[PDB]
Amino acid sequence: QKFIRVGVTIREK
Repeated sequence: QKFIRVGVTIREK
């Protein structure tokens, strides 16, 4: 937002 999920997730945000 990139959601992507890696349960957990990671974003540059």
